[PDB]
Amino acid sequence: VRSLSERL
Amino acid sequence: VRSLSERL
Amino acid sequence: AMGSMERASLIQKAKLAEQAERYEDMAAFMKGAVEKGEELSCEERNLLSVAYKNVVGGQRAAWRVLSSIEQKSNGPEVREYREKVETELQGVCDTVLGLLDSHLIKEAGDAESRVFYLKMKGDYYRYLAEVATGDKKRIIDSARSAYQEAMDISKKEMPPTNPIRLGLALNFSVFHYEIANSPEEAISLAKTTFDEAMADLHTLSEDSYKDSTLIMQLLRDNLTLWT
Amino acid sequence: AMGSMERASLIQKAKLAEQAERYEDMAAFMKGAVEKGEELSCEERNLLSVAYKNVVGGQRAAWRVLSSIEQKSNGPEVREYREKVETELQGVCDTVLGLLDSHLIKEAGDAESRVFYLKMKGDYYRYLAEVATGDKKRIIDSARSAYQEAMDISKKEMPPTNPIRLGLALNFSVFHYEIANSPEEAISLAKTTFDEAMADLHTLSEDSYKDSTLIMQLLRDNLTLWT
Ligand SMILES: N=C(N)c1cc(-c2ccccc2)c(CNC(=O)Cc2ccc3c(c2)OCO3)s1
Ligand SMILES: N=C(N)c1cc(-c2ccccc2)c(CNC(=O)Cc2ccc3c(c2)OCO3)s1
Ligand SMILES: [Mg+2]
Ligand SMILES: [Mg+2]
Repeated sequence: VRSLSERL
Repeated sequence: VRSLSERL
Repeated sequence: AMGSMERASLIQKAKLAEQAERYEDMAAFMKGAVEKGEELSCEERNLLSVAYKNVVGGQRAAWRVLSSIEQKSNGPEVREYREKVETELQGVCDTVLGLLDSHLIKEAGDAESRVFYLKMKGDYYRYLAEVATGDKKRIIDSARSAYQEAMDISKKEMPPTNPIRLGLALNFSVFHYEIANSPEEAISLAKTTFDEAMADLHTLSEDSYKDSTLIMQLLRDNLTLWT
Repeated sequence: AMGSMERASLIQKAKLAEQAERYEDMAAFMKGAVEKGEELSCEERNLLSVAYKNVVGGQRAAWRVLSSIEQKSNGPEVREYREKVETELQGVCDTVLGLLDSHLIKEAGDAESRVFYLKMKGDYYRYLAEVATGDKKRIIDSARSAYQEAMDISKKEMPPTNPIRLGLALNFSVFHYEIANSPEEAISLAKTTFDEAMADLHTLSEDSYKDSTLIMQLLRDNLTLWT
């Protein structure tokens, strides 16, 4: 699974 | 609430 | 802009655009395919419908948000932006209606294809009617006429469980309830459609049974909301 | 095309486009606002970021779908369509980078605004790096340089719980893990960021505490996935 980046 | 129309 | 791409490549790219959730691209590829001038297969008709339903669906959802904001406010910005979205929605509907009129409907001899396109005609006039005012009457009659012709063919040529016939009756019932201010006509059509389909389920394979019952569920949900 | 609209009207329309989930329109309105040449407020910076994040996010999701299909196939259609989406994604990233370079960054004197824009610069070079090959090295160094300058300012000028500082460190850690093949650097940055923020939570109001802990949760989720 892909890493989580900053969410809005 | 609105009526449901044909879904894909 | 799609005139230089092969028909088969446009169809393949429409399928890829669907998987990528790129519905504007999907619609452009399918418009290009229609403009090659050959009739469309069942699968291709469904690609066309899925693409434009998703494009206009996003526009309709945006228009409803903006119209709601505009109604509560009663500067020019909300009205101007609602008008911009409305014009774009009308342009998409006009594009679809133009493909149907030049020349999908007239070349559709089989009942399955002619009913499919006439239903689409009713649907896109219905979406125009949702944003029309006063002009509204003429758009409403155009939607009604297309749906009625589709209904007449479907009742003569298709079984009551056929998914196209069921989806047509569903959408015509929505037209009656939401557009034409005929809620009793909507309820009567939904009930008769549901009951006639129920009585024909015994003829269907397991796969067809699933197809038909899924649409019947939408008829029942509307009847619950309407009564 | 937005040059004739008032700055305040462009901002109001960006807010409406957000509510309508019309992110391409939102980005066009915010580009127009930036091109008026005035610095942006905190709220306006967030509108700019939300608009372009949503536009490029849809493009990145589509590119990943198409790239996956293309990798399994190894006709020209999948490659051609992936290339089309890739070119459009690169164009959006180039637009954002051009706004940052002409002239948002150079006019940003406050730490909050300069860090915000330098983080954005790192992010949009990171999105370019996701699709780049071999050229890839130069894009990676540009992302790294922007993120590092932002980090240096943020460590000198902001508390460890500041949401911009936390989101910067989060995204730089993702850069290290997913782009730069530096998973240990990613883990170290995420852990140190999390721990330093934890030790500063006692200084925050209930509202700020919620803001900071939400981003810290993403750091912890990545650490769980990475270890
Ligand atoms: N790419 C796509 N989107 C599709 C490709 C094909 C396809 C058609 C022919 C040959 C190959 C593919 C599709 C077939 N769908 C239908 O015919 C209508 C339908 C029937 C039952 C239902 C329903 C819809 O909804 C609730 O129950 S959809
Ligand atoms: N229209 C919009 N989208 C927004 C308008 C404003 C706004 C700003 C200033 C004045 C008025 C409005 C927004 C403020 N958001 C932030 O500053 C960042 C943030 C902080 C904590 C978080 C987080 C994000 O995610 C997880 O926890 S967002
Ligand atoms: Mg040919
Ligand atoms: Mg002015």
